[PDB]
Amino acid sequence: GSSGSSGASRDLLKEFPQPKNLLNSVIGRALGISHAKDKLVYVHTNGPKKKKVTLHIKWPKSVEVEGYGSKKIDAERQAAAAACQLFKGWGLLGPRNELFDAAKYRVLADRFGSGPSSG
Repeated sequence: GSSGSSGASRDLLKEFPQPKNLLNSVIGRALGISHAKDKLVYVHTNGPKKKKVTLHIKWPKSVEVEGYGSKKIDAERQAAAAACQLFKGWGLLGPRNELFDAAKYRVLADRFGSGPSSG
């Protein structure tokens, strides 16, 4: 790729309407909805006019994103959506946001990192 700078002018939500369900569904399939709980962490801040939420993701790799919005849900939504894009490019979602088979997910996460498990 030639271009690749930080900053998304276009609204991500447009592509990811339900990031709270879509994102969760991902890790929930690869590892397990029960586990995903911790995998996706939400941190709320206080100070700036609008509320912000920092979604701290671990799977596949350790990453984080910011989510803006009027209400709690509004902000939380963005955060997740901000990550959905990462899962798409990485190869966890796909061109049409079509999840994959568990087995595949296991490998997709391996290339990213290898926890205490040998597999």
